Amino acid sequence: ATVNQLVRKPRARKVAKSNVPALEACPQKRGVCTRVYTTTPKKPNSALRKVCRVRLTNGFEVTSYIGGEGHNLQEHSVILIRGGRVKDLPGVRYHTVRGALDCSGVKDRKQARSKYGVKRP
Amino acid sequence: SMQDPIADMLTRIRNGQAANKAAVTMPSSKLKVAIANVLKEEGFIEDFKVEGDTKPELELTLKYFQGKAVVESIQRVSRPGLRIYKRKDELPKVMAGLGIAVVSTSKGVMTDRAARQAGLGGEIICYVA
Amino acid sequence: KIRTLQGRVVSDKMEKSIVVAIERFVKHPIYGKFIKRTTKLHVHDENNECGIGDVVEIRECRPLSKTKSWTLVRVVEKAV
RNA sequence: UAGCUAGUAGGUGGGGUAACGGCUCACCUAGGCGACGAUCCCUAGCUGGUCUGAGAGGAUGACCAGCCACACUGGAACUGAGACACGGUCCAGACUCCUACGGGAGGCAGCAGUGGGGAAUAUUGCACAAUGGGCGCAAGCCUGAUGCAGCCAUGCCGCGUG
RNA sequence: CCCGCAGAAGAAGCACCGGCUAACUCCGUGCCAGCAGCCGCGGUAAUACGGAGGGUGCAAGCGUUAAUCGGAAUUACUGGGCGUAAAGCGCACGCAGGCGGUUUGUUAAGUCAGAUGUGAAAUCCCCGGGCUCAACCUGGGAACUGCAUCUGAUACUGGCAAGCUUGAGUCUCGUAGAGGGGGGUAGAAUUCGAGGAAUACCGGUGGCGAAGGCGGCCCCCUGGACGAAGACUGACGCUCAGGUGCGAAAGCGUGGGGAGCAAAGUAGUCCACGCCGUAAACGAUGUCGACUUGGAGGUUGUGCCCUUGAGGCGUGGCUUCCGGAGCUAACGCGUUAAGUCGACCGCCUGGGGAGUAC
RNA sequence: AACCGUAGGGGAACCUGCGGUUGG
Repeated sequence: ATVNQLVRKPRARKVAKSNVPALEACPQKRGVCTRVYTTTPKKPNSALRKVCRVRLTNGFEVTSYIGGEGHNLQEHSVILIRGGRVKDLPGVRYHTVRGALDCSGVKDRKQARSKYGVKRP
Repeated sequence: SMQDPIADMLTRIRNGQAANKAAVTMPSSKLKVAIANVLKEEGFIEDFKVEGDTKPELELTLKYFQGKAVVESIQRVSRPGLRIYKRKDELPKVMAGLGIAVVSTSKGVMTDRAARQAGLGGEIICYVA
Repeated sequence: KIRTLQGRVVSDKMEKSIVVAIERFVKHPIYGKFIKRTTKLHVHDENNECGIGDVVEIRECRPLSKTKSWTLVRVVEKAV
């Protein structure tokens, strides 16, 4: 553009929208796991799912996928959501770290162990 | 032109180089004569001649060494609206010193090398390379 | 003397006080274009010896009133 | 957010301050700011700097140093060279404590801690031996400033595990 | 910090292995359990799921996630675009702003050079010094890209005055055209002598107008364009956010009219005034000025040519078609640019949600 | 034939009238 068109109105920046708007600059948050679901995905995939539904301490309620190979979550247990949106099923844009507050590390793991709450044998 | 005569002169020179012309005409002025002198000193044009009494018509004689022309790149730096004034140690070196940068200092319209040697800078006029 | 900024009398309606606008040529901090910029200053003169449209020379003195800290020393030109 | 301001803009006179000044008063003139963004709404301590980037730029103000603002919330004043005053006084309100039920004492945004909130941030430690400050004619006294120590791979660097 | 004695004695983990990206084979499962930063794996021989072996990277650390910058030329001042991908206001006039053809003199505000003050210390950078090296500490310098004052330079930009004509504008003479408005008027046709609407042939790749748009003939008022030779004014110029005005068709309000057509045969289509004024208002190309090889063809002005002719030669104005250099991703544009440059304005930043709500 | 603006109508895409475009 002409230099005058920039002197009058400058170059506006591009605002950024965070992917996870409930963490509000926090790598972890505590939940309550108000409910547990097994809903179906959208894209062609071989599973139903393994998700949950926790209410963060700051009021927000967001879904949270549950990784691993079998969980032990109840309707009144606290979790620790971290992030890492999940592509397949829409609406889930979080995760659940294992072995932090009331979860447990899935069993028999011996590769990529630190990602779950599994100690060394 | 109507709002910038130096850009008109440079455009005429460039188009003459493109169309393999031998001589271009344009209304003359003191600044144009100074720029033509600076161009003929460094060797980017063969010669130049001015005629007329009340409405002069400056006429150059473009020179090409081989099939390819000599003046391959020429542009206006400080166009009216974005006047550019550079100090002594900020004078530009076009094509790593292979070209010239016609500046206008308090002594006269001179190339960038003479201005850097004398120890003064001014308003850049055009890059020639 | 002093810095002696020179401006143009914009309005003379107050009693024993005038408004003078000084001029400044400043480059834009990021685009490098010479924009024209003005600044308004309340000037205090006792004789009412100017007219709307003149060019004056003002200097700095002690604060005489709220938002009035300049005094007129000499008028250069006239209205027309 | 397109109109704002009537002690508002100016002028003589008193009054006041260490000092200029509408800071205040009585009168008169009717002005002053605004598209070069006034008024209004949200957010925000500022700077030397830090991170990134070839550079121009972009994002923030952790530690260290300068400046400003507050000291449970709101308001005024005295003493003093200096405060409209963190560990000074008085006034009005909610809080916590003592009580003979009449009335009274408090302010960890000081170091160390406790309760709570949180994903998360430490010992109710030693000494004035050094630097610095207060008083003192000097010894000397006080100094959670400061010098060190205790906890945590939080980060940078070096070594070992032959 | 130094010295001495047993004993190698007490001290290695984490992530990845299809591509991006360094590093592969077999078993359990068979679109199930699952992995995943993107592309994405399996419905029975998984180098992608889980496990074993193997090598790859880092190493007292290794990975995941939050936050900034870079890659992002992905808000482009250095450093981008608007004919078809997102992007040229529906047009004209124009205030404030942006920009200024040519010559002389003066001023020295912008600009340039030097000096003097200040730009707190640490940090960043260079040459060194010391903790057994390094991190760390520290001496000197440079830098702190900045600001103000003084002394100078005068080419450029800016201020003041006097100038010149090529930019711009005025006058004379003519030309063409559905340019606009007012009011009459004629013929064909349709309907029922009456009434309303539109003007067959001319008619065109045609003309006028800033756009929407404008058709019988004559009369009146008026606007614009073009061509030839003079004089005069002497920069009076270009663009334009806000602003005023004009602005198919449909619709709304008042009073008329209503032949044909025709939403729902009614409104409407027609008239005066008033409102709305939005479109695929399109060349999907803003306005102004300068420069750059040619050929085919329409219209018009003027000069010229035994003007002897329907005619031929230019030179101008407007306007169609094919193409060279050049531009573009391509199609294509191509002297009437989408080519080379200059001045000014609006708009563009993945698609939908949405030109939606407030 | 499609699309745009506008008006009316209809369970619904949509139908019709008026004017414009070639993105027939």
